[PDB]
Amino acid sequence: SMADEATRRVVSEIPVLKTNAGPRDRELWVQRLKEEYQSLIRYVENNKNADNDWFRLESNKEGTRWFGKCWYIHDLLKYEFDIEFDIPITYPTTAPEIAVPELDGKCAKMYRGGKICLTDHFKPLWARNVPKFGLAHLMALGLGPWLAVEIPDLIQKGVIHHKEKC
Repeated sequence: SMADEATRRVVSEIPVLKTNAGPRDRELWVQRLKEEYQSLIRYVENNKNADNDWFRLESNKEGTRWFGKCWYIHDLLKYEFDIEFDIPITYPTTAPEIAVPELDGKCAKMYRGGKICLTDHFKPLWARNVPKFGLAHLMALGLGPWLAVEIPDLIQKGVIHHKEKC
């Protein structure tokens, strides 16, 4: 399987998650969040060592609302986009929907409101791996490759401009 090897190559040094818990699940949700944070922070460390430190995320106290920034490099210029998502009640079987609100109405591969539209292969890939994938994997396998198509396209179309700073 090309798909299986491509997935492994992208995710193999990201800690796997274990607990089947969503936002309503009390002590099991607290445990799932420990898994989510341990997976995220290892992913960030790996990204720094790879000269690809491309996002920051924080959550509310309950871990049910996430927000932060991603960076994308094109022709050596660095573009920053605010990102956000809610954790669905049926997480982690259901994947969260990442939003890039500043691009609402600017990208065809996006829903009304700024939720990114991934290809059809992402949902069954998430489904086949439940509950091993978490937010680190959603970033690596969902947002990362989405940016790598859509941000070059929107820069070429003159939809995205780089602000002259510093």
